[PDB]
Amino acid sequence: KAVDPIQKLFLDKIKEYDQKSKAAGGKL
Amino acid sequence: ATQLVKAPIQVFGIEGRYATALYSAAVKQKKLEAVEKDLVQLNASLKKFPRLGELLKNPTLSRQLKKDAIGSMLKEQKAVDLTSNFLDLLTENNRLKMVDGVINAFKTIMAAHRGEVICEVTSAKPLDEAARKDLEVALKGFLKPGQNIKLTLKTDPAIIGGLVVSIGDRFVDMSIGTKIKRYTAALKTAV
Amino acid sequence: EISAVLEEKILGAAPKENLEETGRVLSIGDGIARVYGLKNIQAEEMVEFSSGLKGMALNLEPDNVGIVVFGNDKHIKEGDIVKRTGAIVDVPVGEELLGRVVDALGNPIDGKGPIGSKTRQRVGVKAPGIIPRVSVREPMQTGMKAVDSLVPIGRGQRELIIGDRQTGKTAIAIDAIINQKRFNDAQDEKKKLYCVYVAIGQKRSTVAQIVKRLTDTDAMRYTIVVSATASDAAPLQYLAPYSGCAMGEFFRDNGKHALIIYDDLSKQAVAYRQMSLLLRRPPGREAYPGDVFYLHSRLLERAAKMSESNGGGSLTALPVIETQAGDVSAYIPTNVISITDGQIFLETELFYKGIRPAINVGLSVSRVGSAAQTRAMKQVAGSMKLELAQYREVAAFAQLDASTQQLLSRGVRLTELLKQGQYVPMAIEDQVAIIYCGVRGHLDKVEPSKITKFEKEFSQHIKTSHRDILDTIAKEGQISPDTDAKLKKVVTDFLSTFQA
Amino acid sequence: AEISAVLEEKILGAAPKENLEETGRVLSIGDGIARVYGLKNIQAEEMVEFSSGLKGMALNLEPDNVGIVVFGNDKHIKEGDIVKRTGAIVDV
Amino acid sequence: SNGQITAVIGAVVDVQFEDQLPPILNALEVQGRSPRLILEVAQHLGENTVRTIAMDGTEGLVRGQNVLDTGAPIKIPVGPETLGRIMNVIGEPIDERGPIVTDKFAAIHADAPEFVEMSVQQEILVTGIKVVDLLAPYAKGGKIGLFGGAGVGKTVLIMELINNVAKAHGGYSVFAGVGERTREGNDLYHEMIESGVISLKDKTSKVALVYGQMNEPPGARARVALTGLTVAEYFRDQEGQDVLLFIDNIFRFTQAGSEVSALLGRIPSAVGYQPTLATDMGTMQERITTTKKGSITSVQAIYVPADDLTDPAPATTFAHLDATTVLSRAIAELGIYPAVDPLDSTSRILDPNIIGEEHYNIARGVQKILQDYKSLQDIIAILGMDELSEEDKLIVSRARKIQRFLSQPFQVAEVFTGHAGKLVPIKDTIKGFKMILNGELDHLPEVAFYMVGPIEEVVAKAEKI
Amino acid sequence: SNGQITAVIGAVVDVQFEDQLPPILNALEVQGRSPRLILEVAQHLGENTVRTIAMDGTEGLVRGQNVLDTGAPIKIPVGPETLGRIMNVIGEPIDERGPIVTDKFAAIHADAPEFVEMSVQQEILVTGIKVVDLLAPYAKGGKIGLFGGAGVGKTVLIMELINNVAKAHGGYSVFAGVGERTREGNDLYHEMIESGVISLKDKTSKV
Amino acid sequence: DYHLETERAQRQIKQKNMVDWIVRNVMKSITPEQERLMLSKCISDLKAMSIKA
Ligand SMILES: Nc1ncnc2c1ncn2[C@@H]1O[C@H](COP(=O)(O)OP(=O)(O)OP(=O)(O)O)[C@@H](O)[C@H]1O
Ligand SMILES: Nc1ncnc2c1ncn2[C@@H]1O[C@H](COP(=O)(O)OP(=O)(O)OP(=O)(O)O)[C@@H](O)[C@H]1O
Ligand SMILES: [Mg+2]
Ligand SMILES: [Mg+2]
Repeated sequence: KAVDPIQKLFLDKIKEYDQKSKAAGGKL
Repeated sequence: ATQLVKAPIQVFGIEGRYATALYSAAVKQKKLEAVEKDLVQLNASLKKFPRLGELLKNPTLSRQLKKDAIGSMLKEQKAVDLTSNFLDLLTENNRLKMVDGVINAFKTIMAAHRGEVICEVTSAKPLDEAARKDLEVALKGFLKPGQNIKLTLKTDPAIIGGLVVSIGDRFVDMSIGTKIKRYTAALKTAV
Repeated sequence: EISAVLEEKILGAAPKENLEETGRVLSIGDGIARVYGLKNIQAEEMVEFSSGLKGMALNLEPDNVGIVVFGNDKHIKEGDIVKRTGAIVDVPVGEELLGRVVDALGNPIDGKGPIGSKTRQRVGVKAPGIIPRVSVREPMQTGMKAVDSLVPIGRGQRELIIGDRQTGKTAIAIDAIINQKRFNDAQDEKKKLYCVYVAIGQKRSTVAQIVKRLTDTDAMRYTIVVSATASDAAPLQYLAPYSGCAMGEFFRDNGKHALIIYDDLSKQAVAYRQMSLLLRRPPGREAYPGDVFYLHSRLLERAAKMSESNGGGSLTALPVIETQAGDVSAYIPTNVISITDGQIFLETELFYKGIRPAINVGLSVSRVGSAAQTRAMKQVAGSMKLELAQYREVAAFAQLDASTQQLLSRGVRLTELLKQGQYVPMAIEDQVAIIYCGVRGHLDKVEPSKITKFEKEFSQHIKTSHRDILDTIAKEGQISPDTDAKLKKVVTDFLSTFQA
Repeated sequence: AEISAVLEEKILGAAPKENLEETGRVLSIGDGIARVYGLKNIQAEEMVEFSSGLKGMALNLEPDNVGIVVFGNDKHIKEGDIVKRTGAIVDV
Repeated sequence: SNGQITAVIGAVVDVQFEDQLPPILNALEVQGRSPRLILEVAQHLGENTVRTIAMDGTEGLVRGQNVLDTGAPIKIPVGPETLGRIMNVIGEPIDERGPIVTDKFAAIHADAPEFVEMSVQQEILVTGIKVVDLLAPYAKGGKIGLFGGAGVGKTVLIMELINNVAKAHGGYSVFAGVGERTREGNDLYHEMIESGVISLKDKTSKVALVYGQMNEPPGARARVALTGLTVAEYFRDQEGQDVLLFIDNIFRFTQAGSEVSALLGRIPSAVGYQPTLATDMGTMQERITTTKKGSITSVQAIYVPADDLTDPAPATTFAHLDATTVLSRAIAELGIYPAVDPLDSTSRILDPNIIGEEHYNIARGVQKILQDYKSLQDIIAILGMDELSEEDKLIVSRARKIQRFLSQPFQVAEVFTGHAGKLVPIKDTIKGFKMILNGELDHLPEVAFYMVGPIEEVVAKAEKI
Repeated sequence: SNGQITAVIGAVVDVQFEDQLPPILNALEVQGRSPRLILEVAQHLGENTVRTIAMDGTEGLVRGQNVLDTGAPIKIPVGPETLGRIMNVIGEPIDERGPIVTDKFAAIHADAPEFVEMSVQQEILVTGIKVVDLLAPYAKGGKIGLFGGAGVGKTVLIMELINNVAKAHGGYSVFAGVGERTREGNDLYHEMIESGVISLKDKTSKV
Repeated sequence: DYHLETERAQRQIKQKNMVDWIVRNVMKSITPEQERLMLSKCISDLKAMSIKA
């Protein structure tokens, strides 16, 4: 599939934030 | 009426009427390239000395002085009879104040006549080496045979990244800055 | 939870930047954009600007295209890129819009999420002709006693609600919307009705209060609210009646029945006057353009009763007109009166005296009439109309004989009988019983101040231990003289039981 | 007067043989008003005859064209039709 | 030849032709369009481009779309085969009964009859309406105009005239619905079915219907009246018959002409009207006439915008008519139906040498009594009836009796009210108004004069009270 | 960027930017005038020129004079430091008591609140005045409309409204004198000082 | 209703700071090698559109 680099980068940053939020226990 | 290539472009206005009449006159004869280059030289001489343009665009001065000055500055350019008659027609109807328009309209012709399509490419930063030549290769396949590309390059850091490409018929905004802008706008308006 | 929604919004936001014949904005101002380019664009075609706004290609000039912008003009600058959508101006339609508040373009503004619409319909659609139309014969039940008796409305009819400001026009319209809950909750699909409310030029707080009132009464489940408030642009206020009419035309063309209310068309005409004056068009009567009659006529002609070969659908319009000092001789009210089939005039003088709804019986008529009523309602409303005509004939000069005093007392009791509270519409059987008690002289010994209390207690008494009477009325569909005598006896028994 | 035919014949120096002093051609016709190129020797409030036999009167003498009011239906008048001046004002 | 669409704005389509230009008023058929989009040429713009008004909607039209010249104006079928059929502006049948199979066609644009083709016969047509047959009588062959505002009653008066005249006529009939409700056209069509004037099973239909209504674009509403005129002109000239032509209404034709006037690049006239309103109305109305070849009695409704009589469109239409029937909103507020203004209706047949000396004297006496009452109303509204003298009280009482007796229950209006419609002979009308003017009925209440046909019903209703 | 004035007619100034244009309703400052002259963009005329309306007089404006766009609409100082002070349209202190030294600035052009943000239910603003409370009660988030002038005690009524709203509800007040006479503005300013609504000594001013 | 409003307010605050941090990190996510890769991909897409004539 012709996945745009910006969309993939946005998804990677969202997954990174979700993992960090799990590391932070869901805090801001 | 007028025998030509039947409007290679769509140029309007009274200045467009004058430019199409001059194109028809210079394509019935074999003097199209000569009248193009002396109009380019005339426009360069007018832009070189703004006092000449102020002399031509002065309603106080009589039209006989204007056509004498036009003939005087066309003698040194070694002009042809067609552009002399064109400038005499412009100063006869007191329409020489728009002499910058008709030449620009005449510059709008010989782009479709020569197949040159205007392309504008804007980048976040100016690039070379690996750039430029591949852009020309990509743009070469965008045309039917018999047409060429006239490319103008611009730089603007406000677009963050990506590229802004515009052709004479269509536009594409495949740039990083606009992409992240509409993505953030979508995220704000939805979540 | 949130991350899944973010992924869905990112995946659905595909740019797809291919082909895209475009144009450049030469100049922006006064809500009209001139666009250089777009050679193959169609007339009235929807376009998208670079800022996300949308517009309609109005003028197909040689060197430019004049585009009417559906939004504010501060988001568009000189040299912006205008993309054509390839479609004439259309809005989403369907049953997905039920329970939703959308703008003039169909974008939801209630925050409930996207609308899962499957079909879109254009807003500039011609009206049906003579052959696909049949006579209006089904009743439209607004639940107002005065409207259902004196100025009846049928399905497919265009009935005008005209009056000054703060006279109860929106109250009548919202009560008409709320009254359809009994039909919508029932099993008869033919009697179900889908409502559309188009708010044009109103305040946003007023529309929020209306939506809350519809949500509390559970009338929102069959209602679409199209909102174009006072802070919105004039093209949005102009487009909203046509977008709502297209949403009602969906139910009209699919064999369903839709009731649509434009509150109010005078503000839409003001927005269209602003658009025309910014287009340098020649002003006419009261500085209005000369096609404002055509604007309302092409809007309201789409509300009609279809034939059985067209699905048997219908669209009912209730336009709202706000007058100045009660003048029905103005330009816009005379236009809508000539277009529609009847009007419901609301008086400021009656509104100041506490008569609510303040319906002027002498001015509010309906050209359909007997075909828009049930048999029992028509049978009692003919006598009510004759008695109110006699009362208005004898009270004009008496400002006496025993007959004249009897007619005056009867007319006073009928006038107090027709008064109804806000947001509480009545079923047609309750209205038929109430007008029957008023007409037949059952209120002759009752003071006019106690008619409302008698009406509530009689309704409670009928619903308590007289269910067989309602069953007999529903089975017969009218009032037979034997059931008339039985009703007179039980009314006499009830009034003797209440006081003796 | 700057039309495509006039500009074509003035760039090339054609010097056309149509003597437009006593005649003219219609530039435009609409709603009983005819703008006519030519009629150089026409005078104000003078009667003219069109190619279809209709009559007209010259009310506007502009440096570019002549404004003619048409004494009849303008469907018989076309753009480029020949208009001949009668030489006299209207008489009855 | 073949042309291409170069501009679409509203109902105005500019098309450019390559070789030859179609003439003015020529019909052009758009190619690639399903329901026969027809454009009528209005003006030659120049540079081989012409400007047209569309007879239908202009949605879905792209630039460069092919259009074909038909070489003729809009031709509409004319003859006995058009009787009982419904046609649109371009003459196509819209009643879903098949094509109109005829051999005769005619253009909807024709020149007016000349000054030598005029008849000056003035014979009174009896309508059965007291206010009509007394104050503004109608003529057998001639133009009748029902002026009225919004909701004052013109369709009811049109249907009453059709019921009272067209059924017992014998010659022929044509109805032209122009910019009105499609519900009205459906109801009139079914009414003529039930009354036997149209036969769906066989021939001997007497009325032909042409309908272009208010849902149509302004190009269609500005030409459907000419289509109905063309049907009536064929029935008058080529057959030598007596024709009844009913048009409802003329103002929609002259308003649809003004809706496209701004899109034709014209300077607007006063109060934003078309600058060629008078000439277009003149060329339309002069075709409706009674000639030496045949007779046409025409009844046309006219709408007054915002209840104004000094509006340019009704003020132009006033000079083109023989009999005028002006309907007032204030009279309709008083419950008098039909709400005919007695002091604003003229006929030009109201002459003592045409309709009789007694009829003329009674009508002028009624008009003088009502004018005196109108002059007294200013003092009545302030000082009341007490300050009036005895002759003023007699004037007021007789004028109120006259105003009540001018009202008449109509047969077509019974569904609105319930009163039986009454047909009043003109001799009974002049006898009843002579009785009222002579003071022979001053002892009766005025309510007995309300909604009754003859003076015998006045006496019976007074004795009933 | 930097623009140059190309036309001056009345209070209408045409300014040409040879760069990216400022948007509509954007604030521009003339870089030569010693009083702070502010121009507000009305429309885009084309050819990289904008048309502006001036917030002050245009007397010694020269063609080609430098104009700096602020990148925003007219921003004014906002905060508790504005209470008791008179500022003009552009936020400059006109009461001659020094700078307003706020940290917060806000643009005078903004959108109305959205459909979700609107308050569903209505409420009554008390204001402590018997006739107003009883017969014509005010509503929170509403517009009233005050009729009558000259000697009917309008100034005392509005100063008591300021006093009662600040004393009971705790909210402050803002007076916007639109087109008011300078004599009447001076009279109202000194009446508010005299009535204790405006305090020139401590920070208890309310308007 | 208090629990619903508290959870909705915390969710709104979480969404707002997540969006702002995503914007800041995306502005911090740009590397020159990925910029060259994105420019090459844009050129390839432009060439692919040039093929589709
Ligand atoms: N039948 C009724 N019983 C009681 N109150 C009523 C009734 N009808 C209307 N009202 C009240 O009258 C007021 C005005 O009614 P409404 O807002 O519906 O009128 P409107 O004509 O739409 O006014 P506006 O011009 O502001 O839109 C409201 O306070 C409403 O509650
Ligand atoms: N003769 C009549 N008897 C009783 N009622 C009448 C009569 N004439 C008119 N009316 C009343 O006036 C109403 C208006 O009638 P009608 O529709 O014919 O008016 P109109 O002038 O044609 O209106 P529009 O211009 O809007 O078409 C009727 O529906 C009826 O209520
Ligand atoms: Mg309202
Ligand atoms: Mg009518």
